[PDB]
Amino acid sequence: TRVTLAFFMSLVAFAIMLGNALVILAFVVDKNLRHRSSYFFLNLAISDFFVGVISIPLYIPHTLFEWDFGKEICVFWLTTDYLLCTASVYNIVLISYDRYLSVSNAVSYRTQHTGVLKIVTLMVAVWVLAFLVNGPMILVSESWECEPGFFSEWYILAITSFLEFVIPVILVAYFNMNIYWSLWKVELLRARRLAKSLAILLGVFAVCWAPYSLFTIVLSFYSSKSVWYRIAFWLQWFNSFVNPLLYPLCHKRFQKAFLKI
Amino acid sequence: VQLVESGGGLVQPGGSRKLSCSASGFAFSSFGMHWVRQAPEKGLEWVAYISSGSGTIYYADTVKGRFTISRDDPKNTLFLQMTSLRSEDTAMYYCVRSIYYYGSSPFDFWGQGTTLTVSSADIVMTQATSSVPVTPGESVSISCRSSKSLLHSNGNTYLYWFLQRPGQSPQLLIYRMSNLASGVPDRFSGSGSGTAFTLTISRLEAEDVGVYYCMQHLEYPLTFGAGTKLE
Amino acid sequence: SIAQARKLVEQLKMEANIDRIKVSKAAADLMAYCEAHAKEDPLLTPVPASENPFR
Amino acid sequence: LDQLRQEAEQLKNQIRDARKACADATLSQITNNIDPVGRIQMRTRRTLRGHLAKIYAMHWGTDSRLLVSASQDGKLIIWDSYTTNKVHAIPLRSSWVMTCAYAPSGNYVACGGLDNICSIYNLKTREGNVRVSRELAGHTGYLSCCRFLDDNQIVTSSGDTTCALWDIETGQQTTTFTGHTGDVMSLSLAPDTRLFVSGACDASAKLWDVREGMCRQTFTGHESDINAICFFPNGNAFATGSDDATCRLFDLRADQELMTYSHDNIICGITSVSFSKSGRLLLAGYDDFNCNVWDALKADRAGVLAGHDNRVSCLGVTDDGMAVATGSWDSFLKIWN
Amino acid sequence: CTLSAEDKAAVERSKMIDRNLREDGEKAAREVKLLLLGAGESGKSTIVKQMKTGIVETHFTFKDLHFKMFDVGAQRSERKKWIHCFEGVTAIIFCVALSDYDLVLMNRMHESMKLFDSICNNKWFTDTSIILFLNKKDLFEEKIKKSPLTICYPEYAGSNTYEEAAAYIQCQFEDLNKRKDTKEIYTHFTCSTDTKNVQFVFDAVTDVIIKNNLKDCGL
Ligand SMILES: N/C(=N/Cc1ccc(Cl)cc1)SCCCc1c[nH]cn1
Repeated sequence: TRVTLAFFMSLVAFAIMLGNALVILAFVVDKNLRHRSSYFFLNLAISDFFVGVISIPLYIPHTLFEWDFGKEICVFWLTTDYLLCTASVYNIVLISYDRYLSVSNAVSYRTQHTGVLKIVTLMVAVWVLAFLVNGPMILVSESWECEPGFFSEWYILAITSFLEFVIPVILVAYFNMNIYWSLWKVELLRARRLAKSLAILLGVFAVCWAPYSLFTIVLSFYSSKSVWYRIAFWLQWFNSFVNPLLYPLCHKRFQKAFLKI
Repeated sequence: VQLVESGGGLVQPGGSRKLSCSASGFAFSSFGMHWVRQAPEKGLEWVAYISSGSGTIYYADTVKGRFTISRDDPKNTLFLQMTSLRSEDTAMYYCVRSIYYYGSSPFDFWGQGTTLTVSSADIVMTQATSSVPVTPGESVSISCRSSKSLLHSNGNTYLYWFLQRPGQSPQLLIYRMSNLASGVPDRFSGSGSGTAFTLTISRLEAEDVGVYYCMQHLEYPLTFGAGTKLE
Repeated sequence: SIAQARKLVEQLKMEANIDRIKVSKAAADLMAYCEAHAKEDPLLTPVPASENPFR
Repeated sequence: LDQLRQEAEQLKNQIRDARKACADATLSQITNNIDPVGRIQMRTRRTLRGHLAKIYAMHWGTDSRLLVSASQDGKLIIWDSYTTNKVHAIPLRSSWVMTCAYAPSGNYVACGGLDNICSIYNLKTREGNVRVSRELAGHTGYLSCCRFLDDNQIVTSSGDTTCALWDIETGQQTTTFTGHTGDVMSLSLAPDTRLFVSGACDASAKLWDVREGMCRQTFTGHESDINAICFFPNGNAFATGSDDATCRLFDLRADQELMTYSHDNIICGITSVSFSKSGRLLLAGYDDFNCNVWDALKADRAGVLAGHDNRVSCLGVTDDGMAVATGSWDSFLKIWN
Repeated sequence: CTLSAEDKAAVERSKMIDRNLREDGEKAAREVKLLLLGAGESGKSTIVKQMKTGIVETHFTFKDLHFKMFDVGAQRSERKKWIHCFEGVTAIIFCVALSDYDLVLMNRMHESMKLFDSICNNKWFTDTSIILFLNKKDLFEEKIKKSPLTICYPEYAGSNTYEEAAAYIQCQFEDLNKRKDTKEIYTHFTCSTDTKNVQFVFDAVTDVIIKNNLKDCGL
């Protein structure tokens, strides 16, 4: 019985790694893709590449075959998977902010020159924040199954869930609504297509990111685990399969680059 | 085309100096620059090389850590900053020009030089003779020898023939071992085979008297010959 | 228009008096030139790779 | 007017009958005694990058190592085709260029376009840079192409329906060639440098004598306007390409058409043509984004050169016959051997 | 490596040339290019003047944007050999005259409409929007008191008033678009008093920029 499940799990990991390797190859082959948006798409692809290589394989036998691994692997695995998941979300927020400045103020966005250093600064800031929101609060766990120890107090789960899930949803919704209002003022077809696409993006993000945070914070309040917990835990990782399909693949420069190969 | 230097004079043991060169009349920021040295009674010795865009710097073996080379494009000026002097550094210094791309002619214009007086895997080039007496109307040949093959896999051969008349700066006669320079009369030529080369002059005239030199440019450092005298 | 007609007519007169020969003669000459120098055309007979400047 | 037009018709009848009189044999009946060349395959050996907009012309040097190209950036670039280095980059005062040329001694270059002026640049100065020696003005329509004869004589063709021979040092014309009705598209000098040919938008070509100015012969036959032209290696024939997807081979002495190159699968026009030494291969660009190779003697064969992603707008062959270069509307030059 | 020293100097030279080419290519893509078109006696001399042989190019700046506008009226050749090189331009300005609704060359207005139809549906300009200017409205307002529009529009059955005539004419220009899903058409009644013309052109260009950005991101 375990065989087929591990088979499917490995299949998903392979699909993820291929899906992001394609984007990295497309960026590195071509030289005309030195825009800000392409930098940010590269950052997102890099961050979501490693999840399909590291986190899932080590997790396979941890719950299918054998815990002969101890803490020296547990701490590594928890820190890596929390870092990667958080970096992916902040990359999404950054892409949305860039797309907003595209249409809020177009004249000032056409005539700015910076092209190397500030962009690298922004990416490094993304990674620094993505570490600093988890690392210090996960390493200092002392009472810690291979799970973080601060589950023993649910209000630390409340602060961590709030700061990492509530704010990004608000920001994405606000930026997308401002895009719609900027455009709207066969016109009806254009308006409906724009509304549909923005709704799709925001809906997919919120659906993939809400249920595990909510279920964890409500369960740890009093009930200090059924199949529902496992389906929510796996739903967090399913985002990284979808992220390359929406943002890189809807742009047109990247589409031409892909067609050249 | 004009290169004018300054900075020479008398220096006590120790001490330091800064020699400067000023260009006027050409696109200074496209030419690599060299400093070259001549002893009071001896041959010439390469000193320093600075590239275009200030990317590359090369020094001689007996100056590293003592001499520093610098350029400035907005005012077209060259500097050599030199410290910790000794009695073996009394000589004259010349500043020379070069430009590299497919078909160009390095070492074409030489400055006027200035005087400074204080109170190995290299390749060897040997000027076989020392002095030759001749009479106008005849033809002459001079030769010098090398210690290694100068021909390269791409077909080039980096030997240069220079002339120096009495009381003047040198000028380029033959560059890259067979090709004729710009403004030189059509009665000089040169050839040679591996490690042994021969220049030839036909119908010697007046003011064609002085010291001839042969240099190699295969790899750094750059080595000059002993110096031939024709009279 | 009379001048234009005169120019056209005189040009036609000059072009009509032009010496002509058999077309097969031109075909034979093209034959000869194409076959006499074909031993020196590097795009028909591939040159050995050692002496190729473009590998 | 009536009598003059009638006599013109009579003269045209005389010309047509003279042309049809000696047409005894054709190429296809006597070329069946030669083996076909076979499949021809060529590979990209080098690739030259650096232009940003479309590329409109190029020209080989006579040492078969140096190259010049022109694009609508407002840039003229000189390439070393052995190591893909750049020797010179020259900026322009008007970016709507359509032609360039490379002096046979190797000292000068030329350019022009939609501004009615031909500019001539000096490459070997004592100050290290490249400067504009001469500006030739006097046409009223755009320029199509220009070709040096030597250091002091140049030839230009315009959209005025006129060609002109210029003396560079003086700056004034010496002889003007008129007689076309539509725009002149291209010209090609003779190897012995005494005549040339010119094709126009009226679907006709004419042969010009340089030192007197009288048109000697005229040729018709295409269904639409003409786009490219060149000489056979011996200077005794020429080939034309047009906008109706056909190529044609004419001979001067026979004074009529010799042969046609067309296929059913092609519907686009021809943008440039060129020959090879033995005259056994004819290279032609197209709008299908790729180039074809035809066997001149048989006209029933082809090789294909693909790898561009837009219209192939220029191509050329060296003097020693050991390479081919193409440039297209997507900013990349490619070298094949 | 298997190179001499002179060849390494050559390589340095090539890299410097590449750096300069890239800098200039970045610099020359931040400016708005406009192509100017009209008919004979279209009144576009005022359009050229009020906006701050061969081709004639002019430059100006407004609100931190750099405009280059190309006037090509002096070329006297067929446009098929010449028009493809303006393919990448950002917008086309088109000038017409209202006062000439009854003159004869057959009619001025009819040939102006044929020209507009010719360049509004061409395959090189399937994605470029068009700005339209209506000139010399004052003489038109003075002339309508004498001759009705039926002299040129026999099927027109409205008032002989200025507003109805102007709206009518604007409608039979804006009707000619066959690509309403891809490109829009802007119109303006040329005021020859102040600097409203530049403001109109600036707003139209800003809209073109915004919609191009949104189109590119697949949104
Ligand atoms: N940035 C992250 N936030 C989600 C989150 C935030 C707060 C709480 Cl209390 C729980 C979950 S990563 C936490 C691990 C999610 C994961 C990795 N593998 C499978 N599921």
